[PDB]
Amino acid sequence: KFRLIPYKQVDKVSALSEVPMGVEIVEAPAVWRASAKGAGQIIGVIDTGCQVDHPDLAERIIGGVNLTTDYGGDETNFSDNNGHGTHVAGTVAAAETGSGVVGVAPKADLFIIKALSGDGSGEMGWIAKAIRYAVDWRGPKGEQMRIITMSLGGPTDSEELHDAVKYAVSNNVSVVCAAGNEFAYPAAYNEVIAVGAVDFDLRLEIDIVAPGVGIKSTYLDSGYAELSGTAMAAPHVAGALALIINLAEDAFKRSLSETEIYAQLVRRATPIGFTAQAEGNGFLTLDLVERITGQFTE
Amino acid sequence: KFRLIPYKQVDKVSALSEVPMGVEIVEAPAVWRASAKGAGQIIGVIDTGCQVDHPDLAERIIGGVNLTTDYGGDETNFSDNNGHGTHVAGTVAAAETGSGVVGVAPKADLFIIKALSGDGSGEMGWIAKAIRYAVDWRGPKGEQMRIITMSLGGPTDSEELHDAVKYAVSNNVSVVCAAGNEFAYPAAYNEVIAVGAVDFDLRLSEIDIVAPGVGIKSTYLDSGYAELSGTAMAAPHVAGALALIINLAEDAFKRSLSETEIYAQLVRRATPIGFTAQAEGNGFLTLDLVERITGQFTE
Ligand code: NA
Repeated sequence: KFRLIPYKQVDKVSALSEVPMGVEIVEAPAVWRASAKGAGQIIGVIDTGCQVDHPDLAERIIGGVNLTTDYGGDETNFSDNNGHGTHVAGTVAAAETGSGVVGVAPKADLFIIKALSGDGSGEMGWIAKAIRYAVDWRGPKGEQMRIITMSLGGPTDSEELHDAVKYAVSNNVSVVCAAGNEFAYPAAYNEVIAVGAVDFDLRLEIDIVAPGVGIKSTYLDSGYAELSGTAMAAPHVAGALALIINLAEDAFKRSLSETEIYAQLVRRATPIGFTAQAEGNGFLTLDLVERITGQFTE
Repeated sequence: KFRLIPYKQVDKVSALSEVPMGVEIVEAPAVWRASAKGAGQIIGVIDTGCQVDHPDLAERIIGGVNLTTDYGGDETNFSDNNGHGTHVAGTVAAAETGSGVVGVAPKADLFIIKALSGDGSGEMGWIAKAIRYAVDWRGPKGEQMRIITMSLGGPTDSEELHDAVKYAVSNNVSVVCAAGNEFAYPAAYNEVIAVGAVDFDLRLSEIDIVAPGVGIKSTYLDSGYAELSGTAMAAPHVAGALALIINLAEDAFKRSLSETEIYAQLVRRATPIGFTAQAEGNGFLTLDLVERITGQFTE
């Protein structure tokens, strides 16, 4: 079956007051004015649920679903039973309460999808439904999700998963996945944005790399944990794309295809100097575009 | 009709011997080693023909087709009765013969598609076919085009032409296209790569990228050269660059790359100049930008 990619649980803390370095190393501040801290965008978080009422999240969350047999499965109850969904949702979109933590898109909303049970597992139908479900949800304003993220890997290349992948990518949904540690799909899907990881010193088939070592975020019981692993990189990109859609679309005065946004993600990627099989397009440096604008060698 | 995006003739010559500033201002040569100068990539030129026996091009051409009524039309006579097509061919892949002129990818091969007549006009039909021929054409060794370049337009939104554009892209073929100076289609199709123009001063006079379009010299009728200015002269620099991009990037990635990822591989080698997103899309083609940004983190 399909699982949560494995990771070290470096620390559980009760109360933090910082911008997790992951966030600011990727240069999310620099770009928050232009992207409205991501306001307007809805990241669909496909994981283990969430602490709906967690103090950093609750106001960034607009609904969700539960495709897992857990608790019921009562469709209307996706409140986390693991702490991943939480940690992840927090990296993508923790708000500026003047407290705790704040993620890459402290303004993008979240739609919580729980296709993963408390042990971490999921059946593949649950995850293919997770993605399809991402695509089709429209809120009260008919508002829509354009970004989807998972930190899961399956060995079983099924058609059904792929039909959904292409279905999501076919309608302007960016689908973001952490690149496995066996743990291959959906990440080995060429249409998916596959994220691998580096630490803060920028040491380590993928598209980009983002931070994954010693990253703090939300955890269960209004808690906080610090996680090291390959699954922690992806959520930084999901967040990032939220700020990329706002800032791109504003610039081109026009809506953009996800192929055009994939473009836009990868140009906010600086290479580190490992070859491209090792680092894809590079490290996510959000502000790259401004730094290089006026620049030519004579 | 669909037609050549109008443009200026400046000079005709018989003798030139230079690397055109377009070629190196775009930084082809600084990425030739890594790219093998496009070796093994084929660009299909959908235009007015080409002069297959031209000294700078002969060795770059592999085949072509004529889908026009000119010359019979004997499908096997994709020669050029305008001059524009020979010019385009030139900027894409003119060869290094140590004289005359040299293109952006001097080791890419060129498959020539006449879909335009002497006066630069062709029929809405001829281009939709041109695009499917370029997609479906395989070689003696089953080799193919990953690149299509046209620098024509037409006022009509037909599903036939939009289907062909869709068909290329979904089969990993990059549609490169001069955007407009009435000439709205293909360039206005979201899935195409629209190329505006800037001059050598990186000035200008719905786009993805921009390249040089002012006073660009290239091959031209009768084994000669000519200097042309206009939006349509930008495009071939992009078409020839993607040859180099596919090569270097697939080789640094160790993996085949789809057109989508090839498109991104192109945008990320565009330097904004300071103009608006609408005036310059992602910016001017600077092929070497990645190596230049490679180590560069802030603090
Ligand atoms: Na907060």
